[PDB]
Amino acid sequence: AKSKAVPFLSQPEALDGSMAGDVGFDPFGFSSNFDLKWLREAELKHGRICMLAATGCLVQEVVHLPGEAFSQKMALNAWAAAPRGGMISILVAIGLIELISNRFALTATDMFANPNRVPGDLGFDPLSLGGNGANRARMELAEITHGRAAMMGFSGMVHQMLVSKQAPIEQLMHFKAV
Amino acid sequence: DVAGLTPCGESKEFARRLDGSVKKLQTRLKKYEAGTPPALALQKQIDKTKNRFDRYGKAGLLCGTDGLPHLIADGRWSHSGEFVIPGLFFLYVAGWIGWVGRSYVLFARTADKPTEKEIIIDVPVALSFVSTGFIWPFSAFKEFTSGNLIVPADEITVSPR
Amino acid sequence: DGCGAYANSGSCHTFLDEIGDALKA
Amino acid sequence: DFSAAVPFLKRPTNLDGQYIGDVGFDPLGFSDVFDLRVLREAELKHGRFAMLATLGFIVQELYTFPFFPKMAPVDAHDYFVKQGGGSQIIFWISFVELFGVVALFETLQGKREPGDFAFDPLGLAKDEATLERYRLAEVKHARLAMIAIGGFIHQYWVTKQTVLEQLGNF
Amino acid sequence: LYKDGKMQGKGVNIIPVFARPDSLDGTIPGDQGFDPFGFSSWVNMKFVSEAEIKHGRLAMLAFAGIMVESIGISFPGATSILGDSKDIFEIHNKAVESGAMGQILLWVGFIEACVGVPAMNEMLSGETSRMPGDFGFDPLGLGKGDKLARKQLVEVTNGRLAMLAVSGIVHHTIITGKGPL
Amino acid sequence: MDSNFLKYLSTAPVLFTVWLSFTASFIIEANRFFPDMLYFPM
Ligand code: CLA
Ligand code: CLA
Ligand code: CLA
Ligand SMILES: CC1=C(C#C\C(C)=C/C=C/C(C)=C/C=C/C=C(C)/C=C/C=C(\C)C#CC2=C(C)C[C@@H](O)CC2(C)C)C(C)(C)C[C@H](O)C1
Ligand SMILES: CC1=C(C#C/C(C)=C/C=C/C(C)=C/C=C/C=C(C)/C=C/C=C(C)/C=C/C2=C(C)CCCC2(C)C)C(C)(C)C[C@H](O)C1
Ligand SMILES: CC1=C(C#C/C(C)=C/C=C/C(C)=C/C=C/C=C(C)/C=C/C=C(C)/C=C/C2=C(C)CCCC2(C)C)C(C)(C)C[C@H](O)C1
Repeated sequence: AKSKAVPFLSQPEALDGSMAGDVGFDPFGFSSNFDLKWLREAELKHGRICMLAATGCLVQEVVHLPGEAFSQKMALNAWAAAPRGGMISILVAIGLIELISNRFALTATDMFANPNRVPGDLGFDPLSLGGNGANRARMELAEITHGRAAMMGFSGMVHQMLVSKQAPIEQLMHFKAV
Repeated sequence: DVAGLTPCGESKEFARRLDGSVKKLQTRLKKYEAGTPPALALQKQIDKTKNRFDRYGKAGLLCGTDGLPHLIADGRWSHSGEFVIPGLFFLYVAGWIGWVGRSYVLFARTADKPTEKEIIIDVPVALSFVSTGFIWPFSAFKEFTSGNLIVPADEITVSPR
Repeated sequence: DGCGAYANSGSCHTFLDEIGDALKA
Repeated sequence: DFSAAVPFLKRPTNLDGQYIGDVGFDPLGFSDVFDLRVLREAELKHGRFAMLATLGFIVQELYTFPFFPKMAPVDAHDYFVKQGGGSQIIFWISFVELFGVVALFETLQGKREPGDFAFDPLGLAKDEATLERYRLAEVKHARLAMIAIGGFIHQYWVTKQTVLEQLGNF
Repeated sequence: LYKDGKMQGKGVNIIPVFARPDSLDGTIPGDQGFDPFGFSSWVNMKFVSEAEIKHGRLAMLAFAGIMVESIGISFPGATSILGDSKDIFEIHNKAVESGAMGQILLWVGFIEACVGVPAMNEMLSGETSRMPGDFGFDPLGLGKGDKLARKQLVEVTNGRLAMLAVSGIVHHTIITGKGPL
Repeated sequence: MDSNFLKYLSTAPVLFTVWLSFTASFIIEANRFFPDMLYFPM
């Protein structure tokens, strides 16, 4: 009857170990006030964006496109130095991807209107790597763990870049205490 | 330039306004010792005044003979950021507010006691609604074209003519 | 930058070197 | 009938001995108006802070980390206000205290004991009787350290000497 | 031998000031009734058993390497690049700068990622019934029927003794400035 | 948290005051960090 992650708190209702990464961790009662499907879809989206974002924050320092506008090792400098029409194109393309991938059901009243729509299941499997039944739960656990780790890592990387004015790897190689 | 106005970065009366404001703050600065918190506050005000006048002078704003920026709102694209783009920002936010309020009213009509929903807000449902408002023009237009926004005239109460 | 993880003498002061110098003071 | 500790005072009616360390001591009648679960949670939190504080005065003046300058702990509060470590400690205590708010709400619903944070990673209380005995020991040390930390801080304020040097002379 | 009730199993406690917990099953080799902090009640026993075995075998190889490198025995040509001294810490840093320990790290990490992670995962998930520390490695053929113990028990005891020995030797080298022997 | 206290917190005057203070704090902090925005910069 007690939460496994937080043993001095009672087990949150609507958390019953069914979803991947469920360790009964909801001390603030978000799942008692909001639906778990929207929360899982949001968690997967924040985590996937942070997976791409942490991988970018490490890789863009080491590898660049040719040109002066793509030569910033620090990612917050690359936000400003990159061509503006390209980044606006990125914004518009992300908007179109969000529009079509959710099949015109984008909001808190119409996404999951179809009963077949599963949280975080946009239908995305380009190489069909999910063709294995007993692999599925371990795959979803690995995806959500990578997403949570990526959220914490990218949050830290951005704010440490703000503190140090250094790209992450070269901050680790040229470290200066505050 | 437009309507006989001159750009603010070359208007001498804009410079006179800036000089008068800086002098008015500096004569207050003269009565305080350097390093005192009133002196630092007054110098920060001087810096903010200088930065504001510089930014207004480098923005393509037009100044009249009074020496103050004059906005152009006839639709020309060289001054679209003075009324048209703030107008689009307002219209987006206002349509958001109207759409989410209408959605909450229509939800509250379905409740057991609608008036209790009006005075005691269902906060999770209201937060869901205020999340829905980012796509309000397309949602409102689809609501309109499906016959779900406008109600016919024979279903609205009217007074005797 | 052509230096190592730890025990660098020059223009390369890593996080491990910062930990070590913090411990040895 | 009467209090076990103070024989000429009547036993407070809400002090029936359900909480370990009860000797019927409440002459001001705080338990007659206020919830005893909240009071016991406050007692244990204040006491655990004071126990850590007294141990910190002993060790933190016996030893000091090499990456920090040496100073007295009372002056260390004022130094770490400006250095930024005190902001970090306040932030992390506040972060844990949010889940402390949740734990207090669980206590008020009767689903949690007023001091139980389920924190026993070394398994030191095996059976029940050990847990009551360690509860009495914890409550007594909490009250004792609550007195002792105020002793440490006020005596440093008057003598400008730490505890261990004050022991050596006068 | 396996000596259940004398050297291992239920009822054996080498340090009787801490009573043997009820959580210990006695099946695991090296079970001599020492868990004062009660970790066996909540940890996964296969994982911590394999971790004890890996720490022990690493410490055995570490003790043998530390002693053979601190006495002075070296491979041919190995003194030149790695320094003609006997200090293990400077030997680590010299072999790092040479690249020798980078190669050791690469190959040990390749082995650990390629078969060590799948062995641990399949042992824990319950897909092979593989025992902790069992990597099926007996080229010379020394345990077939004596495998129950007098091979397992001596392995874990020597592992633990090597762990303590390497820890002691390292910190003694730090405080004294001179390698062992 | 008590459901009756949450229901009181969900009343129209409390939520009105909190939402308008939250909006005012957005306008105040935006004008603190980006002051004197007479125009949209283009
Ligand atoms: C959160 C994701 C994210 C964001 C916002 C950025 C942003 C930026 N990157 Mg970057 N990048 C990322 C991830 C990201 N990166 C990752 C994961 C890699 C490794 C492959 C790179 C590798 C990279 C290089 C090599 C360079 C940049 C550069 C840049 C800057 C210019 C844009 C450009 O040329 O992109 C280039 C983008 C790529 C080469 C790969 C982007 C692929 C992303 C992750 C999209 C894939 C998912 C997509 C949405 C499909 C999913 C749809 C489905 C969910 C329905 C800009 C600041 C340039 C720069 O300024 O240098 C510092 C540059 O030279 N990026
Ligand atoms: C759900 C919100 C809502 C919506 C969509 C409308 C829609 C409309 N109103 Mg109305 N109105 C509302 C609330 C609303 N009203 C309230 C609360 C009042 C009392 C102050 C009025 C008083 C009012 C008058 C006096 C007039 C209108 C008029 C109009 C029409 C033109 C738009 C306008 O003038 O807006 C302007 C609206 C206002 C100045 C008042 C709005 C007050 C707040 C900002 C809106 C309420 C937000 C609400 C708290 C959201 C909660 C949702 C949340 C729980 C999820 C249009 C039919 C006009 C009309 O007839 O035009 C044809 C008109 O003359 N309204
Ligand atoms: C005290 C030493 C010792 C003992 C008794 C065992 C015992 C065992 N190991 Mg094991 N192991 C050890 C050390 C030891 N191990 C170390 C250090 C490693 C890391 C390389 C391994 C890696 C390992 C694997 C990967 C596997 C085993 C397996 C086994 C089991 C069957 C094989 C067998 O009987 O080998 C025992 C036979 C010997 C130890 C032969 C004696 C050779 C001597 C000791 C060489 C000494 C060299 C040198 C003189 C050292 C001193 C130098 C120094 C003074 C400077 C058995 C339980 C297998 C198993 O089924 O696990 C349960 C298996 O898969 N072991
Ligand atoms: C779905 C699948 C698709 C796939 C796909 C995609 C491309 C898969 C890629 C997933 C990738 C992007 C995983 C990214 C992980 C990054 C996370 C774990 C970590 C950050 C590390 C943290 C801890 C940190 C940091 C730290 C910070 C804080 C402080 C610093 O001082 C130090 C440090 C830097 C260490 C494909 C296209 C193949 C098709 C297929 O049919 C279906
Ligand atoms: C839970 C969980 C997981 C996990 C996890 C993880 C990794 C969780 C969290 C990890 C960490 C490291 C959290 C906190 C990081 C640091 C902070 C907030 C520092 C702030 C510092 C500041 C503001 C400093 C300010 C400053 C100060 C004071 C003074 C100087 C100036 C300045 C520097 C600006 C997984 C992934 C394993 C999965 C599992 O299934 C579930
Ligand atoms: C402001 C400031 C700070 C500070 C500070 C602090 C923390 C100051 C002081 C704190 C406290 C807690 C003071 C009092 C402690 C305990 C007392 C008086 C107990 C008396 C017990 C008695 C009489 C028992 C009597 C009894 C007996 C004998 C037995 C029977 C029962 C009873 C009758 C009850 C810093 C340094 C932290 C920060 C900053 O830089 C400046």
